[PDB]
Amino acid sequence: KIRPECFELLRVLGKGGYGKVFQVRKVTGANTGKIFAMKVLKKRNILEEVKHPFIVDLIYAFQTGGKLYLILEYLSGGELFMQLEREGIFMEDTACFYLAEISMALGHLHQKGIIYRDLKPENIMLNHQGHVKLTDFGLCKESGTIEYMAPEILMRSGHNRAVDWWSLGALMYDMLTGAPPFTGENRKKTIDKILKCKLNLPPYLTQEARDLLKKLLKRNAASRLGAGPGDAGEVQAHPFFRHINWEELLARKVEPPFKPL
Ligand SMILES: [Cl-]
Ligand SMILES: [Cl-]
Ligand SMILES: [Cl-]
Ligand SMILES: [Cl-]
Ligand SMILES: [Cl-]
Ligand SMILES: [Cl-]
Repeated sequence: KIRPECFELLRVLGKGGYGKVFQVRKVTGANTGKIFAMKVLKKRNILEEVKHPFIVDLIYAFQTGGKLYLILEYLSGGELFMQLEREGIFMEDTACFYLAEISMALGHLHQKGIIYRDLKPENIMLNHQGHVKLTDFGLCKESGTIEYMAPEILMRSGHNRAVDWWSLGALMYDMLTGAPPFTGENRKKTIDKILKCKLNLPPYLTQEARDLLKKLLKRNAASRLGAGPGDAGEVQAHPFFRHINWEELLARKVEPPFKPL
């Protein structure tokens, strides 16, 4: 059997949304001495039904009143954000590799009916190898006559795949310029900027990067890249990604730009 007693807490990886995440060592079983991450709820199926190179594995799940425990694989690579702010801006190729891997993860989830919604650099994690792992699934949606119906209503706006694709653009923008596309003195001001969405592209970007951002970072979800029935396929086919060999990338046979230590 498996119980909270089975695990020893080395440290706290993060306080979360109504959830804490620990670094633990297994003190019991055949995997004793093995290192894991424990996520706890005060009061799952999603994670179990996905086994991807670019998505965090789930090893054990168990319930005790009033708490739910999730036992995930530990990622030494930690946040990609650390790498970001370490330098200031990723080179285009370095950005492309991370973005390419995320696209594959997003594509898988979408097939699985899952939308990330949030793609902050904080969200993205790396494994020992230094490859992308996508982690948090708490704030994640779970996807008569129409003539006078609003466009937004028709496309299930706000709760469709397109939202993720936007987030990817913002992430791409952040990686390339060191800053997010729309930023404000305050939240309300920042929100308004995002809504206005008058995109400004720095001169130093390549045609490929600029074109992709314009396509990803566009307010109308329907016209957004990856918005389509193709999904990640549309984005992957973009000239930005021309160099990537997807089979190789999927295999994690492509050397990561940064290998932790
Ligand atoms: Cl792995
Ligand atoms: Cl380069
Ligand atoms: Cl399936
Ligand atoms: Cl959809
Ligand atoms: Cl242009
Ligand atoms: Cl518009």
